[PDB]
Amino acid sequence: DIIIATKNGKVRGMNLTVFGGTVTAFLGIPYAQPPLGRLRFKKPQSLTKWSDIWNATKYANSCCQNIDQSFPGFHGSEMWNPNTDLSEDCLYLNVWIPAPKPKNATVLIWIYGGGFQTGTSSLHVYDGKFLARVERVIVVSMNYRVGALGFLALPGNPEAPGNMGLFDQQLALQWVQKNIAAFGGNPKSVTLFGESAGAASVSLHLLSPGSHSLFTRAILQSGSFNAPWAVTSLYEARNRTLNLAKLTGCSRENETEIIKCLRNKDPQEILLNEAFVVPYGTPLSVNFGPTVDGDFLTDMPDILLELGQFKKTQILVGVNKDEGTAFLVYGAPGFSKDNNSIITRKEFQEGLKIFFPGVSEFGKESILFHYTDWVDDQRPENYREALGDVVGDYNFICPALEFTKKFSEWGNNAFFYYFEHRSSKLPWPEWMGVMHGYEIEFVFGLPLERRDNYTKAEEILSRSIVKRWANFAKYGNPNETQNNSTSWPVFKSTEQKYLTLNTESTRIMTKLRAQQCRFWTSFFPKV
Amino acid sequence: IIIATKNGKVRGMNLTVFGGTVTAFLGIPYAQPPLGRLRFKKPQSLTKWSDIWNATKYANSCCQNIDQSFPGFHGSEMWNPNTDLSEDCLYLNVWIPAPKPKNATVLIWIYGGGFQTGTSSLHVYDGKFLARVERVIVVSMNYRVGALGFLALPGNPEAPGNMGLFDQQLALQWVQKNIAAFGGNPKSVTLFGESAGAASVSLHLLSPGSHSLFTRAILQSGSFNAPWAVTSLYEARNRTLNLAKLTGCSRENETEIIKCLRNKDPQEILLNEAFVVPYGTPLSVNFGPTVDGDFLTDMPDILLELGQFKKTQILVGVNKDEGTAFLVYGAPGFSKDNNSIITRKEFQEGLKIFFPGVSEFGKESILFHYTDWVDDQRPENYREALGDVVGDYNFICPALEFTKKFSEWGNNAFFYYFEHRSSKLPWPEWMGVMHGYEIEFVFGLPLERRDNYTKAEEILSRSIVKRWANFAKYGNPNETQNNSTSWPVFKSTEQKYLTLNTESTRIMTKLRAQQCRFWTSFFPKV
Ligand SMILES: *[C@@H]1O[C@H](CO[C@H]2O[C@@H](C)[C@@H](O)[C@@H](O)[C@@H]2O)[C@@H](O[C@@H]2O[C@H](CO)[C@@H](O)[C@H](O)[C@H]2NC(C)=O)[C@H](O)[C@H]1NC(C)=O
Ligand SMILES: *[C@@H]1O[C@H](CO[C@H]2O[C@@H](C)[C@@H](O)[C@@H](O)[C@@H]2O)[C@@H](O[C@@H]2O[C@H](CO)[C@@H](O)[C@H](O)[C@H]2NC(C)=O)[C@H](O)[C@H]1NC(C)=O
Ligand SMILES: *[C@@H]1O[C@H](CO)[C@@H](O[C@@H]2O[C@H](CO)[C@@H](O)[C@H](O)[C@H]2NC(C)=O)[C@H](O)[C@H]1NC(C)=O
Ligand SMILES: *[C@@H]1O[C@H](CO)[C@@H](O[C@@H]2O[C@H](CO)[C@@H](O)[C@H](O)[C@H]2NC(C)=O)[C@H](O)[C@H]1NC(C)=O
Ligand SMILES: *[C@@H]1O[C@H](CO)[C@@H](O[C@@H]2O[C@H](CO)[C@@H](O)[C@H](O)[C@H]2NC(C)=O)[C@H](O)[C@H]1NC(C)=O
Ligand SMILES: *[C@@H]1O[C@H](CO[C@H]2O[C@@H](C)[C@@H](O)[C@@H](O)[C@@H]2O)[C@@H](O)[C@H](O)[C@H]1NC(C)=O
Ligand SMILES: Cc1ccc2c(c1)sc(-c1ccc(N(C)C)cc1)[n+]2C
Ligand SMILES: Cc1ccc2c(c1)sc(-c1ccc(N(C)C)cc1)[n+]2C
Ligand SMILES: Cc1ccc2c(c1)sc(-c1ccc(N(C)C)cc1)[n+]2C
Ligand SMILES: Cc1ccc2c(c1)sc(-c1ccc(N(C)C)cc1)[n+]2C
Ligand SMILES: *[C@@H]1O[C@H](CO)[C@@H](O)[C@H](O)[C@H]1NC(C)=O
Ligand SMILES: *[C@@H]1O[C@H](CO)[C@@H](O)[C@H](O)[C@H]1NC(C)=O
Ligand SMILES: *[C@@H]1O[C@H](CO)[C@@H](O)[C@H](O)[C@H]1NC(C)=O
Ligand SMILES: *[C@@H]1O[C@H](CO)[C@@H](O)[C@H](O)[C@H]1NC(C)=O
Ligand SMILES: *[C@@H]1O[C@H](CO)[C@@H](O)[C@H](O)[C@H]1NC(C)=O
Ligand SMILES: *[C@@H]1O[C@H](CO)[C@@H](O)[C@H](O)[C@H]1NC(C)=O
Ligand SMILES: *[C@@H]1O[C@H](CO)[C@@H](O)[C@H](O)[C@H]1NC(C)=O
Ligand SMILES: [Cl-]
Ligand SMILES: [Cl-]
Repeated sequence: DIIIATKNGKVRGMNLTVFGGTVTAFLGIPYAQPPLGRLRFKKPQSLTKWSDIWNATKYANSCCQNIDQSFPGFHGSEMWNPNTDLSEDCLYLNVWIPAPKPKNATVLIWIYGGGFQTGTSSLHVYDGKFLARVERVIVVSMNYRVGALGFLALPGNPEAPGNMGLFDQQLALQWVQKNIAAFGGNPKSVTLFGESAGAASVSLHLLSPGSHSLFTRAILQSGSFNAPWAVTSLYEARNRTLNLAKLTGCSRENETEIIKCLRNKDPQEILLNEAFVVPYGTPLSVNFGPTVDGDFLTDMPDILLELGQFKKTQILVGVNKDEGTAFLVYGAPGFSKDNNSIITRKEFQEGLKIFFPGVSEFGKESILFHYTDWVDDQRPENYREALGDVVGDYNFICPALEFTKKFSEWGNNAFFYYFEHRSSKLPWPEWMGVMHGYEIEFVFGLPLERRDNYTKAEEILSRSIVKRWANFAKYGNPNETQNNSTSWPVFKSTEQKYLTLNTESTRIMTKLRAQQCRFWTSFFPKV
Repeated sequence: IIIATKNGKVRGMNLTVFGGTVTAFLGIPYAQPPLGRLRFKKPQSLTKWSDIWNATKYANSCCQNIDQSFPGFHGSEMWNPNTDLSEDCLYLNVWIPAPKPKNATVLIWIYGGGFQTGTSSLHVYDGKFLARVERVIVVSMNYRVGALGFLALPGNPEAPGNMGLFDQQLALQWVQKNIAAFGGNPKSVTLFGESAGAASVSLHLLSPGSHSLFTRAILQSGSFNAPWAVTSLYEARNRTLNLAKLTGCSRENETEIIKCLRNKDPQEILLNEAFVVPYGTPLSVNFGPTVDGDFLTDMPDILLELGQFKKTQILVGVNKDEGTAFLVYGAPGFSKDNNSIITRKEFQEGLKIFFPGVSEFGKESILFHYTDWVDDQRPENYREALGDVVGDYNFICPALEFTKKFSEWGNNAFFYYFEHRSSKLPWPEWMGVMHGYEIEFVFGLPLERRDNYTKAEEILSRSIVKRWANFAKYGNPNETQNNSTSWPVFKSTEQKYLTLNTESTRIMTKLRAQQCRFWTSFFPKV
């Protein structure tokens, strides 16, 4: 039998046979009291104890969401929808462990993305089963509340203070600090890593004083808090929740009364008016997300970073080649996953229309000018590949690079990567290229499974990425081997050296999209 | 040494040049003196004189203001007129090889000076060298500048505008009725000018009245599509009415405005030209070419795109640091005697001066486009950038943009990039290769070896002299010096140009492409 005593009681797991070895999994362990009606919107409250032996043999419920319905049956959009049944009773975590039991293993904890409006820890692509076998690490992933249930903000009010989903993540980190040693883990060798909103969440735990002693290092895949979508100001967050109050018919006059209504509305009706809280939305809009709550975040995050008020620690940051493409099929005119989606100049301007609603026409025009210096002026996809770069450069790449630059200026080693390989099984058309969120499959080592129809070169690349991610976790250095391996240098604001990741050849280069990033950091703000 | 023109006889003088001799005729009147009743009018054709005319010395320069910002300084004073100033100035010069040729091609020089100054008699325009070594006849005119040459009361024949341009055209008419008596070919005639002269040359390609009077054109650091070259009708009229108010001639109708101006002392007109436009810059042309419906039948950009111009091969070019010559005249932090390093804010102040009417975002847009340093450590960054901002916008990008459209219509276009700084140039080193300091090289001044030039400058000058002359004769500045670069032809896609310096002569593509795309595709929307 497979049992282990937690500070909250005993829990039993299951054996899995992987690559000829065995990995022990504990799926759906509760870490906080169910945030049911009274506690809804409150911070997660700590567990007491449970009866008998919890069987952690099945993924738990996903926290409440809307689902991607745009293309039914399509694996590309379906793979990101929650694969468990959805509920407010949803604060659970998973633990994968190498067998035989490790004495003092390093722990990796995954924080899923999804724009702070979706996500779950039970997707196939987040299966930690492999990482535990290949590199003998302990992998933990947790469900955190998302959407209005997770980040409704009336700061100063304990009934709905904002940043609850972040406080869900934080208490899960506290649980690992309290328990993972029983599992054979090292609570002082703990590395956070997430993608998109998960990477943004990871970046903010570096700022929050409460998380400064719950983890050792951080990995940020295609996300950082200084992205335009990550953090919303204090009073637009409140303007958002006052609007949701009316939309649901319970604008009352003193705040705790308005939460009293929202606690009695079924989770659905809250979920289907989350989208009307903003007057002018883009495909990349975060209606209810992180905010400056005065508890998790004591100031606007860009300031905290500029003043060095953060955890001093190694970080591994990176991005994909075509991060913007995934969002154009979700509103940009002329774009479809079933075309090759070659647009014309006016369709391009109508695209900026969508992604930059409140920007002046002089500002749109300057964005166009900076991305229209065609090296070859006869190729149609010029305007198609331009807007995908605009969306990706402004929302992911240039903030991630700018965050690393500012972070490295305070004396801690930073390593930047540029993921350039398109998966052989990518169900989207290839005009979308190396898409957002499609490096995760290689991070978790899915191409190591031989029965999955991945190429041999994709297994080699996945085997490499996995070794470097785990080596960064254990040692703070993303090496692969001492010999026969391209050395990954540190990112420092002068040379700005990054490492490319693909199947042809990994090599060192400098100043990633520096001519494009200069526009977004030094000219677009003044517009 | 006398020659019978169709208006009379003129006497010349023998010049001993490089051991040989060249015969010079300095100061032959090609038009009636534009005085009294004739001020502000198009040049009147001249009647014959029964005596013999003495063309033995340079004639008087046209009335103009004089650069006295740096008294004593050879660098600013070498452009001032070297003869007396007078409204009686419509004269030309002719240099001719000895032994006299009988159908040499002829090169006509149109001087620059912002349409405000200039004269044919300056040492850097001495045509005697060109006639000696390349055996070509060289002609230079004096055309009215300032308000006396370009004041425009549009539609009114008493002050129609572009009078100085008609001055040039009447000189061009003269060479065609008289250069055969000098040994010249009236049907193999090349116009070359610099700055306002090159601008003037480009507008002769558009004027139908001048289609009959030359063959090819060479345009040094100037074109009509340059921002300073042509002033709009509304601008020209406001400018004319402002000069009337300043000189006490604000009156009832236009013909009374003009009679009052005809009675003003010449200096009462030139000393008020500076106040005629409120937002003047260093490069400001107070009175210049306009669309008069006579010399220019409408707006030049139009006529160019529509294809109504003389179809012929041209030679266009610029110098590496065109804009540096103007930062000395008003840009804060600059000086002839400093090293002239400026702050970012001093740079932003300089932008305000050269771009007075542009919005704050527009200046901010210029600042960003020229702040992509290759090395940020260098303190010279902001001083070099504004010099390039002024150079690109005012000269380089217009010249390239002019050459592209012209070559499009199936004409042989040749573009050069002059990169050599004269070892004699009296301005400081930081100004680099300045506006106008390729002229002495084109006129072959380094060819006389007692003038303190480097012999590298002699080789450089003699080659420029040869290609300029061969472009005039043949329509391709080939230079027969064994192994030497084949000057190819400018074309819209590859856009190949020829470098000029003592070290070597290379061949390149798309000059200042990243910079010029800003000035042609984005800045007209700020
Ligand atoms: C979690 O575990 C068992 C389910 O079945 C497990 O039984 C273990 C003894 C072990 O062999 C494991 O491999 C196997 O999957 C539930 O056990 C209860 O108690 C006895 C123990 O053998 C079972 O026979 C009963 O069927 C079962 N239910 C009872 C007694 O009501 C255990 O309850 C389950 N936990 C929960 C919360 O359901
Ligand atoms: C057309 O001219 C007017 C007046 O021009 C005046 O400018 C002085 C510098 C001087 O030459 C004087 O003799 C002449 O009368 C211009 O109007 C001026 O515009 C500025 C704004 O740039 C105002 O601050 C002035 O008060 C105003 N003055 C007058 C008398 O109107 C005008 O700008 C100019 N250009 C146009 C109309 O396009
Ligand atoms: C697991 O490893 C950790 C460190 O990775 C051990 O804890 C500490 O080790 C470092 C020494 O480098 C120091 O901070 C302390 O000496 C240790 N902490 C203590 C003693 O509280 C930890 O001992 C290891 N655990 C096991 C079971 O091997
Ligand atoms: C990656 O590089 C680090 C650099 O030191 C290596 O770290 C050492 O790892 C051994 C375990 O093999 C430890 O006992 C040492 O204490 C570590 N040294 C330091 C300075 O941290 C690491 O081994 C390398 N990884 C691989 C796979 O070669
Ligand atoms: C121009 O304006 C003046 C303003 O007076 C007019 O000049 C008059 O001319 C007529 C006939 O030549 C005479 O009666 C007077 O000698 C002039 N006026 C005065 C006050 O002496 C002239 O007619 C105007 N021209 C026009 C309107 O075309
Ligand atoms: C790993 O090396 C492969 C070849 O083996 C190495 O052996 C060294 C001793 C030396 O002789 C070299 O010939 C080789 O580098 C090479 O073909 C692979 O590409 C390398 N693979 C990785 C992932 O680095
Ligand atoms: C209605 C609906 C359903 C699903 C859904 C959304 C909206 S929005 C979203 C999303 C994902 C990522 C991001 N960023 C990376 C900023 C923003 C939003 N999902 C997954
Ligand atoms: C209804 C709606 C509107 C927008 C929208 C979505 C759904 S979904 C989406 C998106 C969300 C997640 C992901 N990954 C995590 C790969 C990629 C794209 N956008 C931008
Ligand atoms: C007061 C004064 C005196 C002389 C003088 C000026 C002003 S301005 C000038 C001038 C020369 C060239 C140009 N461009 C070709 C742009 C514009 C102006 N000169 C020769
Ligand atoms: C008082 C004043 C103001 C402006 C100004 C001058 C004098 S002079 C000048 C200038 C004139 C001619 C030349 N060349 C012939 C090369 C170069 C620069 N600007 C632009
Ligand atoms: C699970 O772990 C290993 C798998 O090899 C084994 O020693 C142990 O007995 C297994 N327990 C089971 C299958 O109940
Ligand atoms: C792409 O598909 C959409 C929807 O079917 C359509 O509106 C658009 O015209 C298509 N693009 C092209 C180039 O056909
Ligand atoms: C022409 O020059 C001759 C040179 O001998 C001189 O005598 C004569 O005065 C000049 N012509 C006139 C009209 O003075
Ligand atoms: C002068 O030159 C032209 C060459 O283009 C020629 O037509 C003419 O016959 C030549 N000879 C003369 C005018 O005596
Ligand atoms: C350049 O000279 C000007 C005036 O002489 C002055 O304003 C400026 O400070 C000087 N800059 C130097 C000396 O660096
Ligand atoms: C050459 O140099 C000396 C002084 O340095 C000068 O006297 C001589 O006239 C110069 N040549 C000229 C000015 O043509
Ligand atoms: C230049 O071209 C003309 C005709 O195209 C020719 O007469 C001359 O010989 C050429 N230059 C040489 C051979 O250097
Ligand atoms: Cl290990
Ligand atoms: Cl320089």
